[PDB]
Amino acid sequence: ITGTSTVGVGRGVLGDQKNINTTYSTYYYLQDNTRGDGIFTYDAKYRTTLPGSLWADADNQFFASYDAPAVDAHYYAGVTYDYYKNVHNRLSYDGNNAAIRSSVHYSQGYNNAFWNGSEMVYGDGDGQTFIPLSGGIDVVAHELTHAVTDYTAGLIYQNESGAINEAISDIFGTLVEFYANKNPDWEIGEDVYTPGISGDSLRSMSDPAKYGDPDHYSKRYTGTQDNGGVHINSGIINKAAYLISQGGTHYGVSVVGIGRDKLGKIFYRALTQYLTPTSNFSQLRAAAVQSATDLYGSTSQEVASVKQAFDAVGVK
Ligand SMILES: [Ca+2]
Ligand SMILES: [Ca+2]
Ligand SMILES: [Ca+2]
Ligand SMILES: [Ca+2]
Ligand SMILES: [Zn+2]
Repeated sequence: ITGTSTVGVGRGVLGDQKNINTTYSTYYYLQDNTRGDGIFTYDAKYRTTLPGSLWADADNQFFASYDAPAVDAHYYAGVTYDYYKNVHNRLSYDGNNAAIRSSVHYSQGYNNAFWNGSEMVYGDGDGQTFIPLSGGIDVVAHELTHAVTDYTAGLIYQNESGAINEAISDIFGTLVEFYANKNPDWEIGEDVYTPGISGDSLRSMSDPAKYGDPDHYSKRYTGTQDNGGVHINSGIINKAAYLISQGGTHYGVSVVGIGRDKLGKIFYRALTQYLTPTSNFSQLRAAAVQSATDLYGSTSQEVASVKQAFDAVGVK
């Protein structure tokens, strides 16, 4: 829409107040003209037709309960844009400031959120398993990182390459949550999963086995469910990434942690310069080792820690 850039106020899914970038033209729309070619948020009105209608509001105040998922989808897409621009010098998911579009209120009682290849889509949850999925900053950044992968390595969504694709989204989802410093941790989806149970989450990067996902290559799922285990076998790479950042001893192998910032630089370089669509876990190890070599030197502690971490999870 063509109009005047302004700032409105509202409340997200968890009840927190935040300011949001909007555009005025008769109505106030959820259109942020300050980031690249724009961030646009649409109402899918409980239907599955996409994208729906650009979100319009009469007074620039978004405190209705129906508004909450749109407030957080719009705001957290801006935070994710800021992380990639400020930390990695990348302008939007294509690297050319492509517009970011998201639709909320998709379907009825839909327990998921996803990047569909053109835009973000978020369900409201059934209220038991999930609350509106855009309330989780790690979920929003996990899904927008799929758009980055699509335009760079292009990892296919099955078998080991799909598991790498999922782990890259959990790694950067987590790094965005730390960047925003929104109560950060190494768990995924704990702000929106099971409102009635405290302390759990969908997945854990520090201890994948807590929820039954593999934390070693010898325990990898080999069947056909979940596209060859893309959400299950990502645990092996997620544990490696946690060890590289934080350190620890895992199955008797000790790793010295190098911190989150270097973890992010190593994996972003691996994703944008060395991974290909059909890379497997072994090729990811090679890409991460080469990336660390490029940035820190072949005889650095950083290269040593990457090698030890893949050794700890049995990936050679
Ligand atoms: Ca209003
Ligand atoms: Ca958290
Ligand atoms: Ca988290
Ligand atoms: Ca919970
Ligand atoms: Zn994913």
